[PDB]
Amino acid sequence: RTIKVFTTVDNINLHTQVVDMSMTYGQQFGPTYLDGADVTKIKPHNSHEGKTFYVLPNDDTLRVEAFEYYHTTDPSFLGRYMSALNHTKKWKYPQVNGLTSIKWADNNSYLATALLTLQQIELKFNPPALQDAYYRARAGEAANFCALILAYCNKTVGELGDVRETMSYLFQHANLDSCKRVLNVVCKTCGQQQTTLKGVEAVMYMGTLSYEQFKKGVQIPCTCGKQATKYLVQQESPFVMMSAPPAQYELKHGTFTCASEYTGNYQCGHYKHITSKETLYCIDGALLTKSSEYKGPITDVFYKENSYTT
Amino acid sequence: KVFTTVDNINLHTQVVQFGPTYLDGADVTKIHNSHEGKTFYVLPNDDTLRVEAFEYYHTTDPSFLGRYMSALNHTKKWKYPQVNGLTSIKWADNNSYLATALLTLQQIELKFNPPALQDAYYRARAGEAANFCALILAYCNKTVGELGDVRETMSYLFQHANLDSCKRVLNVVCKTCGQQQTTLKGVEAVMYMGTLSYEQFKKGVQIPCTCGKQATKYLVQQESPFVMMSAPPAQYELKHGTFTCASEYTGNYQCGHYKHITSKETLYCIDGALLTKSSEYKGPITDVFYKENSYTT
Amino acid sequence: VRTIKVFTTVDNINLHTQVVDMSMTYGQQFGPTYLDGADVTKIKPHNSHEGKTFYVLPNDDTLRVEAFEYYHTTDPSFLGRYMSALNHTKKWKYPQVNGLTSIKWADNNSYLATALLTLQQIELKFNPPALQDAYYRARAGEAANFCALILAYCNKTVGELGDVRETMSYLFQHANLDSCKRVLNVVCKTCGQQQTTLKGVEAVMYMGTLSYEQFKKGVQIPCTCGKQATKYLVQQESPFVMMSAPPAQYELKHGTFTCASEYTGNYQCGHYKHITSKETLYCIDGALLTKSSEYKGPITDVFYKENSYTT
Amino acid sequence: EVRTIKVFTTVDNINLHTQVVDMSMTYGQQFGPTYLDGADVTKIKPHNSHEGKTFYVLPNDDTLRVEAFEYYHTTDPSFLGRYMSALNHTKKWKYPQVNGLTSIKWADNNSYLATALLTLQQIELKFNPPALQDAYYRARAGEAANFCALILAYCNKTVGELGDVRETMSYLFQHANLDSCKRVLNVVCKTCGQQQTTLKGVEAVMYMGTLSYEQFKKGVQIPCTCGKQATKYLVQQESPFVMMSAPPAQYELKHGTFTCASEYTGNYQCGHYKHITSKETLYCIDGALLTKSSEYKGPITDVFYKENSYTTT
Ligand SMILES: [Zn+2]
Ligand SMILES: [Zn+2]
Ligand SMILES: [Zn+2]
Ligand SMILES: [Zn+2]
Repeated sequence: RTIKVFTTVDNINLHTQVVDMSMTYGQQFGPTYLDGADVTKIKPHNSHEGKTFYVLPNDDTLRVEAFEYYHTTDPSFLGRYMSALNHTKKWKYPQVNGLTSIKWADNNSYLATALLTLQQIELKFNPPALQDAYYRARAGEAANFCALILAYCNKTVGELGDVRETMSYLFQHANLDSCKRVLNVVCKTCGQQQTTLKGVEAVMYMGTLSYEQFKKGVQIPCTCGKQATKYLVQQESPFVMMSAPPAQYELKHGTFTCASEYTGNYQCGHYKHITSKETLYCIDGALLTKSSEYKGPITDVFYKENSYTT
Repeated sequence: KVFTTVDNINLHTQVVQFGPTYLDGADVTKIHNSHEGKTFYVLPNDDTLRVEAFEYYHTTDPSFLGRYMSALNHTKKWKYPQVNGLTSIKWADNNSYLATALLTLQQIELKFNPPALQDAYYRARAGEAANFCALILAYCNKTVGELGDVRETMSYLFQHANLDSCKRVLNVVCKTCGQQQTTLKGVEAVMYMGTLSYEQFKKGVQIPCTCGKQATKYLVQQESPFVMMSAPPAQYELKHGTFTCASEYTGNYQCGHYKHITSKETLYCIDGALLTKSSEYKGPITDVFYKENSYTT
Repeated sequence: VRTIKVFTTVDNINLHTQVVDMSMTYGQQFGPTYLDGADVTKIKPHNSHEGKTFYVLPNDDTLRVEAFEYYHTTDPSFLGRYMSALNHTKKWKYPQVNGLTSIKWADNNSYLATALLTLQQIELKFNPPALQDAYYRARAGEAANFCALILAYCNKTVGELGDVRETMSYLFQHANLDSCKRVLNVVCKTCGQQQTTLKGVEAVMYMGTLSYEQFKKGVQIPCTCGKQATKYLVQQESPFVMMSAPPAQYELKHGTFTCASEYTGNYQCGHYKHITSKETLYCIDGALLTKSSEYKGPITDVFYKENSYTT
Repeated sequence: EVRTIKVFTTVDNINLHTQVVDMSMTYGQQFGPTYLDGADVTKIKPHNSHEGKTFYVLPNDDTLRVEAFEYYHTTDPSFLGRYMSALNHTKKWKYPQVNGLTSIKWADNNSYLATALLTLQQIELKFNPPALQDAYYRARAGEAANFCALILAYCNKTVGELGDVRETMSYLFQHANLDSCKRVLNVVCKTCGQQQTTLKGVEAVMYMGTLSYEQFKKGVQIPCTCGKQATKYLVQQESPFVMMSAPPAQYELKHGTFTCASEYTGNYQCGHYKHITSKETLYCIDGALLTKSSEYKGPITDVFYKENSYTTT
């Protein structure tokens, strides 16, 4: 009339619980998952004796362990993650030019480029769930990782994704604490003026794709209206991410690590991944083609960095 | 010496002018010697061509053939693999909605009225479905690449099928205002919006009444070869052998993707060119189609 | 147990006395019930309703007959759809324009005004008494009954796309066109000459050309062989002809025609205007009136006077 | 031998850029697609009067792209094109005032734009893109033609194309500042159990499935994956208005009980929206026409209610 079972939010803590066998797991735990399967409407069939189930964080020690694993506190995180996972484990993640990609499915082009970029920049995620899923994605098993990205960005399977917005969300969960970007500008009405940026904001700029153009200054307007020049004074980070609204722009081999291109219906668009290895490579989900140069609508280009002073 | 047509049945003899002109969905307007005795399409710019066009497509819109050819330029480059015995469409240009419709039409008994459609459908059933798809786009006023709604698409297409043998009778009761029995015919006899479950439609569903109370609507009589039930996408469970086929939609109104579920020996999910078999299927369903001949409560 | 006597009707001619419990709504007792076009199904009777007449739907074998002989439709849904249409058409304006009753634009109704304006310009007689009555009332500036009836007969709802050509065919089926006959000949070089005879609606509508003289001089059409045949009018016995074709730029010359209909705008949710030839050309566009020496436009249907003709 | 004027080009019409035009080359060749007050001038020879006039041009360089990302909050390269094409038609529309609001006399199947436009003057809304916000003020003042063109292009709809009020409010609401809006819902199934979900932003102000906000407070039936009918209700709602939509159905509006609603006559292909607002009594605004009524019965499809902060009992 009862069965012994375990419930967890992070798959490591496993609190014991005694289940009625006359009630549904849902009646007892709220929404409940057995190996990704939604068993909320189900009554114990023995079998589960000894098994472990995923629950949403109902009590206060569950919310703690969940925050410590996912570094979020949204009650609806475990469930949006499983909603998306029901579809992501059905995708197929082939290796492409050494890297783990995703074949087209459910308008995921922006996820495949996002994931191919993450494997070329050196980045380590604080939240234990992310880093574990990120290592498994590197091994060809990126289903958990993709379902985590969708959940961290508040996106459902199939919605329109935006690479810059997707990476902005993830980079806040990445260990970018030690990244410094220092910017100075010439007379507005102030001659010189100096600012400093830290963390996620240090490695991200909207407005121009050319890292060198950014090094050598960009003329942006100033408080009175005089077109001053912003220039990269110093930079300390493992990479930088230059974005800009999309236009015909030319990817010159050996001048950037990787980049993303957006084509097709603007509202439900398509993304392609451009990476520079021996020659320029275009990774398109599962379709790989090589070329000496590239021209297309480029949104966001990725470059590697150690330290920079001008 | 060539042939200009609008419908491919009636050839007008020419020598070589025509206006916007097509040979196999390529815009050869702004331009040989191997084009001898080969048919060309053109836009109807005379009363004889407009009547030929009306008779063949069942449209009087001057732009139909235009948009037909425009769409066909892309759909000729789509692939149409055979999947589980049906013609489907390799994903491209956000066409999942066209694939699901296409896979549904083969599984339900339907007769199109306009010669263009019935002939294009037979080719699609044979594997050459570029014309059928391009007709659907033009009938629905959609361009390649635009996102599409399967419920919308079937409504447009059913407008062009013989469904006047299909009769549906419904009963509604509110506690204050009594009963109202209504007879629906044609397209409204096969399409219902509000719920996915056919059995629940027979047993009553709660809908609002101007009264203010919730009334309850149920199916009294039904004469048709199939029915189609729709509702906003929502997690829903499909059980082998209780339905004919169904559509799943991931995402939202701006950008999403359809897949197709069919019930054979086991549940098969067709996702364009890919097929995965399944003992059960749950996901966000939006349309379910059921076999029918004659039901009376 | 308060009660009153009231009348229930399907046609507002044959009235049936009923006694109604006042503790029960009209809906419980009759089904859908109306009082001068207003849904009163949810309400219980008042003292004041007393010998008033109420509209119901056909809910017994005897009522289904009165509806048939009055509307010439067996379709059970017909009276309910007419009432729903009437909720909005009673709200439409029916101003006079140039001796004719028209309809101020509303609810994508441009096709109904062209249809109505045409009907007051051609001799025609409807069989269904309901239609005939609504028509007379239409001429008198009270066309709401008529519009609701056309909608019902054409299975369209308020605001939907209408089609002047579909609309008129529907109606003509409800007109006495038995004294109308047309004869045509098709001569193909390969196949020969065959004559067919047309009786009824088929006799007064052609779908190939807006030009009635052309139909007399012959028009080219497909032939079962493959060659363009030529079909021409040998004789026409009818009060009018309606010539229709897919819309094209086309010139309406003064005095050569009774009236036409123009179709513009988004083809999927389009606009119609009415062209009628009097002392000058008059383009009636709902409430607005224009007057011109000539007219070029995308004409969709042309109406012509006719009594008898032999080529 | 040579002739030139000085025009301004812009993307936002705030950052004017001084340009000398070779009066031997159409604005097109010099600038690319160029517009004057929504009129395409790509391939028209310049004029001598065209001096000092502000010209709109496509963003064809990094600086303008960013001037235009800050202004329209969209990076779609066709935005200006679609905005100007709409604009050239919406400047020809009439903007009569009905009942103190800016409406639109009917043309080009614009009824859905008028209802939306009337609705946006009665609900507390703030837009994030300066372009919508800037046009919004002008629209209230009585000059709404620029606003209407922006709506058209933010929604990817063209003049004359049939529109859907609910679809358009959704698009526009994504550009509203709605992060201080929060909705807590609770679903209860006899079999499957209890689950509470929270919504923010647009998802907190729009609900589809019922017209009545009071039912939503009291409980609406919806299918559950178990197969039973579950019950959902408003635990906690916090926003200045709420929006309730249902597929159009005969339904009664009652004075004082709401802010405004939309009536729809037609089907999925051709249709007409009307507007209803609750002031001293009910007012049906049909573009230009105004007609009064004590109570309103018709095919309602969207209802708007005012809100402050509501927590269930
Ligand atoms: Zn200054
Ligand atoms: Zn009721
Ligand atoms: Zn022949
Ligand atoms: Zn349940």
